[PDB]
Amino acid sequence: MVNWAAVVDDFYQELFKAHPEYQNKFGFKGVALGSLKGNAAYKTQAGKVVDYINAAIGGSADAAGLASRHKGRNVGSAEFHNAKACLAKACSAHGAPDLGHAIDDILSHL
Ligand code: HEM
Repeated sequence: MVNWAAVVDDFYQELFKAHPEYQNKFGFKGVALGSLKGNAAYKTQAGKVVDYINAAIGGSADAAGLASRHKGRNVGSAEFHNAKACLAKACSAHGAPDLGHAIDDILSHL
């Protein structure tokens, strides 16, 4: 199977390197990037993201519901366009299929 856990780890490295302030919205605010993998909040959140990717591939993802929850954290289409780029870099680093269509599905509700 594609190692989505590793893809997501590289995704958050790319995301928070480019936009460190986005990290302040999570339970691992303030934690050094090189130690995220040892942080309990981060392990939980990454696992949710992996689950969402597997749901999107599997055909069960609720993009509208995810979008609504992100608006509920004052996260919008600008942030998602940045994430789309970071995720494309992470997928490429692992030879994983690009997830741009899944992110577009979320964007269509933002
Ligand atoms: C590839 C783009 C992204 C995907 C696939 C994604 C996915 C997810 C998922 C699956 C959850 C958990 C939702 C739930 O439990 O129902 C979540 C929560 C969250 N996301 Fe994202 N996300 C993305 C981008 C972003 C960006 C750019 C931000 C900017 C800060 C962000 C901020 C948050 C926050 C603050 C939470 C709540 C975390 C908490 O409960 O402590 N997300 N996201």
